[PDB]
Amino acid sequence: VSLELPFETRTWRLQNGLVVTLMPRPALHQTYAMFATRYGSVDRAFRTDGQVHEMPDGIAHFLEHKMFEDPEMDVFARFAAHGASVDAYTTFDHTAYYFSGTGEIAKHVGTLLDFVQSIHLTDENVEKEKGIIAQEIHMVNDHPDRRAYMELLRAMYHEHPVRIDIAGTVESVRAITKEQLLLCYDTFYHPSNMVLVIAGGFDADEIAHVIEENQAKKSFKEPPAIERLYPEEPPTPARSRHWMHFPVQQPRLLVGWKEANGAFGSNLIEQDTAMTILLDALFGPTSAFYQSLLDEGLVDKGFSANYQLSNTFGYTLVGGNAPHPDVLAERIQSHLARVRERGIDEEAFERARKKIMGRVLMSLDQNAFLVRNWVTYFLRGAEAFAFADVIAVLQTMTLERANARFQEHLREDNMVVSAVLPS
Amino acid sequence: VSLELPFETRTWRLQNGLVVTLMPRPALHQTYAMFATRYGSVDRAFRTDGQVHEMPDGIAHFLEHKMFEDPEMDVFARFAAHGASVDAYTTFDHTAYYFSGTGEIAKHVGTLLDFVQSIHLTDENVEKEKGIIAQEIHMVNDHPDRRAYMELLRAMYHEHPVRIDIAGTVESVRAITKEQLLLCYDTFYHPSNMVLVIAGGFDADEIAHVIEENQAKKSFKEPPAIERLYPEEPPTPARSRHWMHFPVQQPRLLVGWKEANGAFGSNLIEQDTAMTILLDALFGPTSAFYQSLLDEGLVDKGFSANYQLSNTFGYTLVGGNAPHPDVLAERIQSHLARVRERGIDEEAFERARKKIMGRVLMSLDQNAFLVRNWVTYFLRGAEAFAFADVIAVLQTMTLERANARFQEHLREDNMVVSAVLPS
Ligand code: NA
Ligand code: NA
Ligand code: NI
Ligand code: NI
Repeated sequence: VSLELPFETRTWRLQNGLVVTLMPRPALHQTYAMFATRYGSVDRAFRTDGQVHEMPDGIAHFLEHKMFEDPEMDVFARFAAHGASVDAYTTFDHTAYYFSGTGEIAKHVGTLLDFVQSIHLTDENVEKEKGIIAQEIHMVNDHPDRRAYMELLRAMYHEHPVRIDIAGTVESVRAITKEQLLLCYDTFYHPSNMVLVIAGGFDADEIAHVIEENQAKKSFKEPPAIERLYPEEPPTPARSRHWMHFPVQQPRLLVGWKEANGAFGSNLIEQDTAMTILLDALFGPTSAFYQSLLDEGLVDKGFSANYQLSNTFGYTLVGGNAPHPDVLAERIQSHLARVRERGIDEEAFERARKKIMGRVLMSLDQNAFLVRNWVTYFLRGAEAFAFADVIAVLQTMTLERANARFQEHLREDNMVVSAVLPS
Repeated sequence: VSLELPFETRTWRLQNGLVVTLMPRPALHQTYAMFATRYGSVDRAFRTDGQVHEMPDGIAHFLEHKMFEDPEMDVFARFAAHGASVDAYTTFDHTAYYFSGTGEIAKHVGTLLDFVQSIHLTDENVEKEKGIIAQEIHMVNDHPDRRAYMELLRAMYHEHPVRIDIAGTVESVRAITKEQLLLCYDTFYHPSNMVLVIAGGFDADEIAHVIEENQAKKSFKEPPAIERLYPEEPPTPARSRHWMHFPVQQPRLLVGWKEANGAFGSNLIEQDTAMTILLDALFGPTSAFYQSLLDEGLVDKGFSANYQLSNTFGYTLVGGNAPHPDVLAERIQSHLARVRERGIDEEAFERARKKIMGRVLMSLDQNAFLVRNWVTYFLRGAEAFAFADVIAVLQTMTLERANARFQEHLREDNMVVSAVLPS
C-alpha cells in the first residue's frame, strides 16, 4: 500500500515564491520549524543579473554566522523567552535555520522569518567575524576526524569546491568583502530560493495565516535568476592513496568512491535510497562481513558506511578506527571483489531493505527528521516531494537494480584509500 | 494545571510481582519496550535467603553480556527478522534490556520476556566471556573521557562501589564464578525485582494479554528478599585534588561535589529535578557565566554540568575541555563563592526553570524518554511514579528551595577538582 501518514501535510507556494509545508501533529508538545536556502559551501561561482561571479570560499557559512546579528533583537533570547530555541548550520548545498519549542509558535515563526529575511552587516562586524571564523578553521584542522575526512576529499576531487571545508580557508575568509556577502545574500536569500517546513503540535490554520501576513507586509524584489557554475570534475581521483601521521591514539581508515556526477530530484531520491540499502547489506552492523571484522578486532562499533549525494557531486565513505589499517583495507577490497564477481547476495539484500524500511518508518515519527528531510529533498530538486516517494522506492527496489548500482559506483578506479596513523 | 498526557497510561502488577506500564500512542510507527532489573554495578553486597554475600565487582555487567546467549535462538535475529532491534546496558543501580520496532510487537514482547527470564551459562562460556570483558576493560582504561571521570570518582569515594567502573576490574572479573553469576541472576532477576515499560504504536489490550499469558505459562519461585548492603561512606572526598598526564590533545577539567547520601522515590525526583534547574542556571549554555567563559576561550561547546542521584550515592560533575584548566577551576570556584555569598539570581533561575520545563515537555514526545524515565524513577523507589510528579516539581519549585539545595550541596569541603593534562 502507498504510505499514508497519520497527520495532514499542507504544502503551498506564496506570492513571493516561498514554498511552505506544514505537518500539524496535535498530540505533540514540540513544534520543529526550519527555514532553508538552496545555497551552500559549494556555490562558489554563479551568474545572476547578467554577470558571472566567482567568490572566495566561505560565504554561505559567513552569512550563517552573521544572520543572527540584529540591532532590535537578541535573536536567541527572543525564542528562549517564549519557550523555543534556535540554531543553524551550513552544508555543501544548503544553509538552514531552525527552532524547536512548545508554545507561542506564532511568535517563533515570525521571529524565524524576520531574522533570516534581513541582514545587518557593517565593515566593523565583518572584520570582527573574520577573526572568529579563522580561529574556528584552525581548531577544526586539528580535529583528527575532520582531518581524515578532508584528506579523502582533497585526494578524491581535483577542482570541485567540495574539496574545501565548509568554513573556507583563512586566506579566502580574509578576502571576503561586505559587498560580496551582500551580493550573495541578495541573490540566494530571496524567498523564491527558499523553503519553510514545520512539524509538530501547532494549529495549521493559525500558522498559515501568520506566515502569509508576515510575508505580505514585506517587500521583495523580482526573483533573481541564478545559473549555477561548477567545473568539469574528472571521474577519477586526483590521488587514489594517501596516509599521514597525526596525534591520534589509534589508526583510522577511510575508503571512498567518487560518483562521476551529481543527481537531481526523483533520480537523487532513488540513488540515495538504493545506496542506504546497499551499504547496510555490504557493511552494516548486522552483516557477516562486519561481524567477522569485529570478531577479528579489525574495527570497533564506530565503523560506518555513509553516502552523500547532491546536484553536482556524490561519494561513498566507509571506515573508522582501524588497529591494522592495511589489513582492513585489504579485507574491504576483497569483500567487494567477491561481490563484484559473484553478485549481491539476495538474502542479505532483503534483510537490509527490511532494516532500512523500519528505520525510515520509525524516523517518520520524529518532527526533526520529517522537517530536515522534506527540506533537503525539496531543495535538491524534488519540487513536489512526498515521503511516500521514499517508501515506494524502498518497496519496489530490486536485486538487479542493487547489482547495477554496485557495478556503476563501487569500483576500483574511482576509489580512494586513506589513513591517519598515530604520530 | 496538572499534567494531562495525550495518551493512556496503563499500569498494573502481575501475579508474579512484575509491574507493567503500557503507553499506547496509535499515531506512531515505533514501539519502544524496556524490561529492567533493580540490580546494577554497585550491588556488590547483599543478604538473601538468610545469608550475607560479597561479590567480585562486575556481575551485573557480566550477566548483561550473557543474557543474550540461547541454544534455541539468535536473539538479535529473532527481533530483526520481524522488524525490531534489541540492545542492553548496565548502569550503577539497574540493568536494562530494550527493543524498538514497527510491527509484530506481540512477538517482540514475548522474545524480550523469554530471553531475560532464562539464562544459559556453562563453565566454558563463562570462561570465554571473561577474556572478552577483560579486553573491554583495558580498552576503556585508555579512553581519556572515561579515565578523567574514573579519576574523579576514585578521588571522591573512599569505599562505595561506585568508585569501580561498571565492568569491574581484570582481577575481579577473573574471580567471578558460574555459581556467583547464577546466585545473582536467581536473586535479582525475579519478576518482583523488575519492571516492563512500553510506549508507542501498539494495541494495549493485545499486548497486556500477551504479557499475562507469557508469565502465566512460566513458573516462578517465591520472591527473594534482598537486604542491600553498602558501606558508611564519609561525606568528604578521599582526595580533593588530582591531576595526571594522558595522551590527550587538550587539557580536560572535571569538578565534582559529593552528596552525603543517596535519596529514594519522591525525594529523589525532587532533588534530581531541582539540580537540573540549578545547574542550568549556574553553568548552562545560556548563562552569562558560560558565555563569558566561552568568549574568553576557557571552554568549548562540549562544556557540561550533570547530576547523578541514586538510592545510596549522588554527585554533581561540571567541566570539559579546558585550555587553561587552572584558570577555569578558579573561575568556577569564584562564581560559586559569589552565589554562595549573594544568593541565586532570581531572573536566571526563572529562565532556567522555563528552559527545563520546555525540555521535559518536548522529551515526553519521545517513546525512548517516556520509557527510560518511567523505568528509572520506578526502580529508584517511585513505586507509583507519574510524569505529572516531575512537572509538578518544575511548577512549584521555589528560589528559597534553590538556595537551600545550593547551600547543602555545592560547597568547598565536598568538592573534588581534577584535570587530565596533555602528555
Ligand atoms: Na538577520
Ligand atoms: Na537469556
Ligand atoms: Ni561556524
Ligand atoms: Ni560490556
